Amino acid sequence: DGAKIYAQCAGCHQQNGQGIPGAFPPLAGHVAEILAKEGGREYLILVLLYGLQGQIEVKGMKYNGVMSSFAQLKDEEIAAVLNHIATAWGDAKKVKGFKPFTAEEVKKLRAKKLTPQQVLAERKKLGLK
Amino acid sequence: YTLATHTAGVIPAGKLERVDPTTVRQEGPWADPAQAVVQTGPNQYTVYVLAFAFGYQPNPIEVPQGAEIVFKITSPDVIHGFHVEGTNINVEVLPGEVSTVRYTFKRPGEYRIICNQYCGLGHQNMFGTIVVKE
Ligand code: HEC
Ligand code: CUA
Repeated sequence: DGAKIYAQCAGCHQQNGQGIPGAFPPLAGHVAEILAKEGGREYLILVLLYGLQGQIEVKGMKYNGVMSSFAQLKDEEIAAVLNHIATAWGDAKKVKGFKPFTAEEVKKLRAKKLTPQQVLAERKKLGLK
Repeated sequence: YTLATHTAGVIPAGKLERVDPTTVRQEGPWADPAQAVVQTGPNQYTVYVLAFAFGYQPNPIEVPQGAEIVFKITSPDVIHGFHVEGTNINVEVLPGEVSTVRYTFKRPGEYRIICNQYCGLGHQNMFGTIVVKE
């Protein structure tokens, strides 16, 4: 389920979802920001399946880490943790018509072998520094 | 001459410290980023560092200067490296292996850890943060 996988997220983003300044970005009050973007939900899956690696700047704070490629997890698990985190902080309630993550969306991206270094561009294309 | 001085601390311990890399991040001294720094003697503090996927726990690693810091780094996934830029710390971090290194910071500031050992596509961005208190 989403809670079972959440334990892995706590290793870097912690149970608070704040992360570490200069290493791990926050999730609380940030997932909604991405969900409001066109293709933001796809990025959330891509950042989990493959990840991201660069020096992103969230709220003016720059980081320097890499997302863990949870490709070893099942599609259902990846979607479960995404749904769990979005509803946990209630970030999914700050958007209009939140669509729960389905294994279908994970599968379509899992088939497309990409790299976290390439996802960096996709993220920046959305306007996310 | 290095072995005839405290400088030999930068060299990994000869004693084997093998554990389970699977539960090491759920149960043990590496399961809590708060109690990572434990005093083990007069002006001696042992710091447990968990080097996971593109990250280091705790972070930033805040430690006092002028004291003997016993760094115990281990990996719960793949091979990693603890090469702190600006120091003499250059030890390999194997999965389930606790690499013990004794360092003594004589100067404060922010140091970045360079993981020389490969690890995924973002191995080059695996830079940990160390902050020695003045
Ligand atoms: C350390 C081993 C991590 C674990 C475990 C998880 N994440 Fe992570 N995440 C990590 C880093 C270093 C970064 C930033 C990458 C960089 O270039 O600095 C991230 C980022 C995310 C993001 C994107 C944030 C953004 O674009 O602003 C998300 C959405 C995210 N992480 C989610 C997430 C989830 C759900 C996790 C558990 C399944 C998880 N991360 C674990 C490092 C680590
Ligand atoms: Cu970890 Cu290179």
